[PDB]
Amino acid sequence: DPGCSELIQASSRITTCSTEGVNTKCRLSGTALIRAGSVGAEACLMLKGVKEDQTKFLKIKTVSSELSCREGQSYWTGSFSPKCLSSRRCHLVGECHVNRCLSWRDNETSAEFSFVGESTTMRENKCFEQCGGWGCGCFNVNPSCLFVHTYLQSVRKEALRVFNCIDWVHKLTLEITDFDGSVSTIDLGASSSRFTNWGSVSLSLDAEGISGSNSFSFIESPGKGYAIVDEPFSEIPRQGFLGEIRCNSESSVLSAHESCLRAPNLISYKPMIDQLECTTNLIDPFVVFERGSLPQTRNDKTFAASKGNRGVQAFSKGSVQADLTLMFDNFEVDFVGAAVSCDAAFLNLTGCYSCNAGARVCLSITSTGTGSLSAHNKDGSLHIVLPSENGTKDQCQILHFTVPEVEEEFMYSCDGDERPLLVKGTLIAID
Amino acid sequence: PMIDQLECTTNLIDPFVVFERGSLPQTRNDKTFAASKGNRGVQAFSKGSVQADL
Amino acid sequence: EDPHLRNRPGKGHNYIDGMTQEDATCKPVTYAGACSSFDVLLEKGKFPLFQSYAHHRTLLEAVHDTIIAKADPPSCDLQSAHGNPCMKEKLVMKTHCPNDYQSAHYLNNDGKMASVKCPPKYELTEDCNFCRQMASLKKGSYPLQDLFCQSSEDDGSKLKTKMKGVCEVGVQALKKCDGQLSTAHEVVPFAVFKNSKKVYLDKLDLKTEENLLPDSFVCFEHKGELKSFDISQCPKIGGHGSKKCTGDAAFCSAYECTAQYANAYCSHANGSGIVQIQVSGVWKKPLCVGYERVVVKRELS
Amino acid sequence: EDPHLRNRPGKGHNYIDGMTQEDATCKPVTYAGACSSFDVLLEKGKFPLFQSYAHHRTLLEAVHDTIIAKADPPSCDLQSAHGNPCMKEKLVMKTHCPNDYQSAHYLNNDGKMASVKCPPKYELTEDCNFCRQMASLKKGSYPLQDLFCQSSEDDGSKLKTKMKGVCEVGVQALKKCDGQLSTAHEVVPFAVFKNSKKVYLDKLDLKTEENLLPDSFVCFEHKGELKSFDISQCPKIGGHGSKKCTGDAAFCSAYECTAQYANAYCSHANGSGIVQIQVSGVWKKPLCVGYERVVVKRELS
Repeated sequence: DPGCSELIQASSRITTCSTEGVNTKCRLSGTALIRAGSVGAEACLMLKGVKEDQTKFLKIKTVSSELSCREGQSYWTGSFSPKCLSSRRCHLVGECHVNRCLSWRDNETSAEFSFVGESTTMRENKCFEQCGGWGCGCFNVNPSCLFVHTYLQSVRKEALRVFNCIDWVHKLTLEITDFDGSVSTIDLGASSSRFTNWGSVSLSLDAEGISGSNSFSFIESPGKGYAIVDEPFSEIPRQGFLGEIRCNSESSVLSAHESCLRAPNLISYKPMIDQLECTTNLIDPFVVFERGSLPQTRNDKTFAASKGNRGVQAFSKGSVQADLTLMFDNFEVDFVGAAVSCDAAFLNLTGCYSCNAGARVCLSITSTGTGSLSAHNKDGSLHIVLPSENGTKDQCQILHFTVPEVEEEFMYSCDGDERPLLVKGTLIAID
Repeated sequence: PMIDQLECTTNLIDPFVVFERGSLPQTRNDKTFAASKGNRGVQAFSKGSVQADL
Repeated sequence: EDPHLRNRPGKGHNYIDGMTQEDATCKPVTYAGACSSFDVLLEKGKFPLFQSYAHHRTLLEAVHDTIIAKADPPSCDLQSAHGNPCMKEKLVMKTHCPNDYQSAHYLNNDGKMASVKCPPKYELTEDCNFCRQMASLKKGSYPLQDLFCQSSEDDGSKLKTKMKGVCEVGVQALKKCDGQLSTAHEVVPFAVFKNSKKVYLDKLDLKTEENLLPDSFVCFEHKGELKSFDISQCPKIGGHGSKKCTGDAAFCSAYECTAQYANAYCSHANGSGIVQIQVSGVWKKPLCVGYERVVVKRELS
Repeated sequence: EDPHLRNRPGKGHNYIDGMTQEDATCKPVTYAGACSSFDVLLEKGKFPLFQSYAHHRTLLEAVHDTIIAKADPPSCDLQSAHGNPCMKEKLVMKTHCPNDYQSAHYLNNDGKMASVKCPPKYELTEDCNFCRQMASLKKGSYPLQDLFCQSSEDDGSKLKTKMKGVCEVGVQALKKCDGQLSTAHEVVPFAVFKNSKKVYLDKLDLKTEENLLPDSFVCFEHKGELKSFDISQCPKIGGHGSKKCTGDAAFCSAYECTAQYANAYCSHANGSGIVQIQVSGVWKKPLCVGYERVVVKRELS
């Protein structure tokens, strides 16, 4: 809902007007200050040119108060399944030595497994010795050797990304509306800056945060909900720990790329002369993902996921007190004086007073041409802007007052002549 | 990183915040801190006598 | 690597007006082709943008693509008097021109192929603004701009230069500067859509969205060097087109392979897709986007 | 901004009365000719002042510009007996000078160009006090001090030498030292105003105000290798001139330029403009600021 709760006038030092083509335009080469609105309220920016009727506004719609998280050390993980390959050869035959398989390197392809193919996965090569003689089908009296070639492949169709948060950044999703009417939805957290068409903007004051976030690990699911685990961040991946096999990207887990990391001496083996069953006791993260699925109840906050932009948030129940810095990168603001008529009427006035919420106003603007309507009071502290077109439409915005019996006279116009207008409505006490 | 999109940002402290929250004149204890006239440099004003030798 | 540096998909004609000395070797553009208007585009340390976006179109190839018209006159003389169209847009340039060259083509404000040429046999100077007396002389022109094109058709007659806070840049008269003009030579990009003006930019954001498109395949003749062959002559499976086509498993999985009935070989390529541009927030399809070094007059105060 | 240290604005004469044997290769001073009174000022890493103020006049050119008076006699004969006026002013200038010379100009007390002469056949020694017999003999004049010259008409005849801590320098009798003094040899700069005295400098404070001046541009030529031509022949805005000349924004912003129709290329100079001095706590516009190495007698207890 529209309605600038806090309105301020730009300084004349950074406001220089001009004239080009029977039109008075001006640019801004500075930065103003305005209070950040609450949930529902806005923060307009009144811009004045050379006279009274030429007045522009920049509305910034605030969605809600959010606390985003800052990601640091991230890694992907998932389930896997080994595949043991056995190939027993006689002693003194090629490379069937009992001493070579003892110190056999993992990154060395043996002569009995050089015909596997393009296997760019987490592969390894061991060397377990067995028995010999004529009892197991061997010509030499010396014991035989069993070559091992086990490679890791992915069996789960999805994966999970385990990360942490070093600090809760108070992010505010702002829907900044330009002077002409261009709607741009951005976000500002702590002291971060973005890039808009009118220049740049960054959050100034910030007095809201949640301490104790390093001892909490988060899990992101592709498309599905997020997760939370009550434990510190995973250090070194060792045996018997959540996150013993990690990678770097989602494709490194969905395809089991050799560029990831794993625990040493983790793949177990069953030396059975000729048979071999390679089984690993991998930790299943889906159990923790199901036991700790967002949303959950943690202290007096509400931890959930986020729509559109991927990232963790934190719903709070406190006030909204912040400042905004509207940096104008020397952008011209033009305006054309309209000449269409518009007979508006008052409808109702509901809401509250003495609070950051405001009061909703109902106006039945009836115009005959496409343009804009500008309204103002008498002392110079309230301004209402509403679009106008050919037809009869019901508009309005959020207004702020400090009295339950609102009896303020408004002065709205649509071409030049200003006519009086009286509003009324009973409000309630809203903190 | 979002395949083809990118949102690079920083987290630096705005000096104009402290510059506006602590703009002179700002009294301290029992003095008055202000700027100089003509020459560039910080100065301070006191309420004592003048006892010096040239 | 990069096996698609000299291969030009689609048309591939680098014919220049006025400097008619390379018509024999210039159409089309093969791997073993000779043309001074394309060899310098892949030179190490000159135009990195063309080296990064090699599987696209150029300026003359876009003119011969029935999408960009030519200027009148297309080849202006450097020994004229008053009223030279290739004077204001040429003197404000900054890129140094190499030696052993006579002609130099670029893009005008209206979006047409504009070129200059001196009387034989006078070569260009250091800046390329004037001419002077004469390795060997090249038989073509030199691209003055590092721009590229593609297969687009969006209209851009309502979009103008979005350079805010800029008085006069290049040859366009934007707004009126209130302070003192600061003459500085900087690099400002430009963008030209289908039948539009030279729309300059400030922060170029180009993204690539590749998909199953016919431009992601090439075809070269057999050899019992390489040649040139159009890939658009290969119809779908279970049909018959104009020319025969064949390939491997990747090329035969989508198009019909005629085995020995063809005279080329289709291979799985890429580097194409649909490249978008960031103009006024809304992602559009560029047609003549690149970079041009002009004189920028900013406000000092 | 091509370094051209041969073009001399104004008159460009380098000769003195009584010894006009260098009016063939030095009247005026151009690329053609050989004059020892100008070729020694173009040494590499020897005279940084003349290299910094290349597009400025000197001392002899300032005398021939009818803006400053000359000493009487302008050429003191070092061969005649019964002494000469040019003895107490040059003897204190303990400096080095090569052989094969016949003249040496400097500044006296009345702010005039005082020089010497050597009739044939006599050459200067290592000091320049007397003339001895003699290979070619440089018939010009070796500048014993480094200075420049410019156009200025600012008043300042009541301003004399203002030094602190020095009782006597060069030959002038400044303040009266009732105590003792120490004789030393130091380098102390000096200055001169419009019809004044030799005002020495203690705190060298100089500045250059580069402005659109006619003596701050160099015109080239068009052939079809860019040699110099002239700057006084280029037409002006609303005036008349010989051949048309063009250039960048600086030359076209003040003069007339037709680019293609022009036959000359006028470019901006380097290190030229309004040069002022700071003496007695006030900014003044002198004629020429220089330095020398003479006897400095400071104060001593």
